[PDB]
Amino acid sequence: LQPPPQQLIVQNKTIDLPAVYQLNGGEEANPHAVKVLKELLGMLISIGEKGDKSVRKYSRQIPDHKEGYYLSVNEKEIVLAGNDERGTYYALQTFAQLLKDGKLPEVEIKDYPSVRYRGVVEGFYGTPWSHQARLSQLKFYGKNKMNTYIYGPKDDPYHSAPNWRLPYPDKEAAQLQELVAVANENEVDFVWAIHPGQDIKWNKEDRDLLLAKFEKMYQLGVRSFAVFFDDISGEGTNPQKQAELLNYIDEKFAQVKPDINQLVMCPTEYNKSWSNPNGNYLTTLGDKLNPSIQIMWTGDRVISDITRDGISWINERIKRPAYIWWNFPVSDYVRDHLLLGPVYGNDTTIAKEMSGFVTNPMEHAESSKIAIYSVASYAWNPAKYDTWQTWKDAIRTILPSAAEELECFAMHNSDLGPNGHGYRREESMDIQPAAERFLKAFKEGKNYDKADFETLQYTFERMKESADILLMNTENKPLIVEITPWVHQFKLTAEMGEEVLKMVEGRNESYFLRKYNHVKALQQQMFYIDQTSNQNPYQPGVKTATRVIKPLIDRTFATVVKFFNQKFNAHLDATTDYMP
Ligand SMILES: CC(=O)N[C@H]1/C(=N/OC(=O)Nc2ccccc2)O[C@H](CO)[C@@H](O)[C@@H]1O
Repeated sequence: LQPPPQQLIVQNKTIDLPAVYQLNGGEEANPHAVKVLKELLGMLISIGEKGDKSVRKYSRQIPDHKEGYYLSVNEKEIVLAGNDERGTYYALQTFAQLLKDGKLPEVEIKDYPSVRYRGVVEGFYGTPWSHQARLSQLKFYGKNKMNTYIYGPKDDPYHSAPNWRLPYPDKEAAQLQELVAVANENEVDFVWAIHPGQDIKWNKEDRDLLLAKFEKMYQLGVRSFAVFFDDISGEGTNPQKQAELLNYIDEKFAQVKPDINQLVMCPTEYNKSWSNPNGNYLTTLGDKLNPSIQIMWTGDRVISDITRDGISWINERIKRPAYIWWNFPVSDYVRDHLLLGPVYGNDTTIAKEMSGFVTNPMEHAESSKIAIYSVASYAWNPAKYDTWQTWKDAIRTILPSAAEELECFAMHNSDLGPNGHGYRREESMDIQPAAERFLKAFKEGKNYDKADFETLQYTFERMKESADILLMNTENKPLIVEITPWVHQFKLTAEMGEEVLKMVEGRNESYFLRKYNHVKALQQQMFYIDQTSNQNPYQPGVKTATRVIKPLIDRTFATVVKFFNQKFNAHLDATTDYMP
């Protein structure tokens, strides 16, 4: 079960789905919950929210938390009872995972989230997600009990400057409506952010243009709103004025409409390291900002994990629980890397200390679903959060037809490499022991272990199988299109590894020289891809398996060439990263 329920009691009995059933509460329960139930399928099934006639028998079982639910399956009846309408929907999300093979286990579940707001902020620089991608995301949040989507792509001119003031054109507008209607159906809060800080005038006019923009987004059906003040310059940075503006928005707008849910903001100082030692900023905000208004926070740095010391430090100042904006798996400062590793580093005991937890994803929507599924799991029930297990579960969910292959590829595409934000991740941990147990031996003339060589050749053989199976998969075509330049580079990396190992078990000079020449050419092919694919202006190219595997292959090539240049006393160039 993903996310893991707060409480679960499992009997050993399994039951069949009923061919003949009695629906009680169909006309009372959340229609988005009842339409899933009718999708999924006499015997009583009881469905509703606390207060509904149909679940009255059970109100003591339904947890007293928003988005909570009680779910029961046994011989005689099935209970799907939420504390609120969203909790009935969530009961059904859990219910659809229990049901495998037209069969259910006998179970009892009490569930609710540990964090109030959970989801995704599309808040990266680079190509905004396509519309079909966003639709896909929204159903995905639904399924994973994520209830927040903050739409705020830095590169949308109608969200950022200069045209935050201007309403969307008709087509973009109608697409934003559809999205809103899909979010609704999937129990997600579509949160429309605006980013006006860079050119805003603290006058009546601009503050009214901002309200007139919000009003227009309201007419297309938006019910939650955010105001972003990050990465801006000038008079737009004064916290008194931000507070007075957001308070104005809260009182003249959010408090005047019948149904506005979230009102969020992003401070100009949004991580410890970016907060002015000598200044007033964050405590001014915590003092002056209406208590209902959320304040976003990235950690001790732009890129960073959320610790207990870190969350306490910000909470003391903003006088409320920080709303986490977690910059992972975002890659907009390492656009030549894919970050498909597990989600970890965040303290699991601090749920009470945060209002929300959102992930800034990659411009690759589907590749992002690995972290998004994991963040969904972490924020719902952090106490039961299992990094590695959820990661594998994410992969099995995205790509069941080739899960083993995506896991292989994803294991070796996790690290960021050195970067402007100094943030790194584990990579290729499984094969690491063998890697070093080879190269430390090899370097100083010491004979390697059979089992190390074989694990490495195994590794390389498996990378190739994985890459080729992945390129040809039609179950998740959009995922495959995103990752294809890296699947190619990943394969040349494995091929180069095999050929370098053949140089080590190197039979005879001519054979040696053949492999030598094949290596130099495989490397030229990687430069070719690195210089023709993904040619963005920031970090052009395609890097893969960079933390462990490429340096193993590189360092080993230099070494065997070196040993040949002593045995036969030769000219052979010992480098690989020569440059065009
Ligand atoms: C709240 C936040 O993270 N804001 C932006 C953000 N801003 O980062 C910086 O401004 N970094 C930076 C700027 C100048 C000098 C050093 C780092 O970082 C994220 C990941 O790069 C972006 O996706 C976000 O849009």
